[PDB]
Amino acid sequence: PQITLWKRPLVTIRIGGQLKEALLDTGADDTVLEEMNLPGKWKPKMIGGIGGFIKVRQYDQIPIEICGHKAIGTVLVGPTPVNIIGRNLLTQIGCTLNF
Amino acid sequence: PQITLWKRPLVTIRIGGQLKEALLDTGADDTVLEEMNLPGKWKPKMIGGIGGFIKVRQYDQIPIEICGHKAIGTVLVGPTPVNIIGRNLLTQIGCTLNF
Ligand SMILES: COc1ccc(S(=O)(=O)N(CC(C)C)C[C@@H](O)[C@H](Cc2ccccc2)NC(=O)[C@@H]2CN(c3cccc(C(C)=O)c3)C(=O)O2)cc1
Repeated sequence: PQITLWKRPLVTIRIGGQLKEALLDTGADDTVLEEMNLPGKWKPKMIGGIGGFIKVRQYDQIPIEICGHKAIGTVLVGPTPVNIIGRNLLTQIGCTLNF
Repeated sequence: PQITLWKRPLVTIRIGGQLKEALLDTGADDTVLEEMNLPGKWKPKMIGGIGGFIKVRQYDQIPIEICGHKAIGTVLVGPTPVNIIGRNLLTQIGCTLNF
């Protein structure tokens, strides 16, 4: 789809058979999701944002289907204010900015 | 133009004879610029992201040129690491997300 920006670019994602809303976030290097359980090994990581730095858990090679488009990659889980899809997965689903 | 997201979507902006690089950020409701002493009236505001909140100063009707495209609207000025062009201005320069 083409998505205009008069509203937040919120889409439905499927991850581990669960549906969530997440924000398509071109200003985010990394995809960060709110607290949830995912299987497999994770590694402790810290990441910065506008308000300071937070601890997250890093899960690798996680399938997410984002508004119908399949990605498999890194998902950080932690105290993000909202589920964000970052450039690491936006590139996988072919997402570009156009004007 | 079309901007892929392999790297951060940085572009040159102009705000009164300051040229700065800024993120075209679909995950940002509002435009947030690094500390600068803009003329005119402003109001204090708090905005939240990863790590928590920062205090910003909200200026209205500020003309900003983004990649040669004209915009004018609200800009929030405060202690951000990066200049962020938010949805309030992205719409004015005709920016969409596509995949
Ligand atoms: C009301 O208007 C608002 C406008 C913008 C924000 S936001 O910036 O918190 N953020 C909102 C989002 C998290 C829901 C926009 C993101 O795109 C944000 C932009 C950004 C902020 C600070 C530094 C870089 C980018 N992105 C992020 O929070 C993360 C943080 N980040 C990053 C990467 C590397 C190093 C850093 C450092 C050193 O801070 C940050 C990154 O790539 O994405 C909040 C409110």
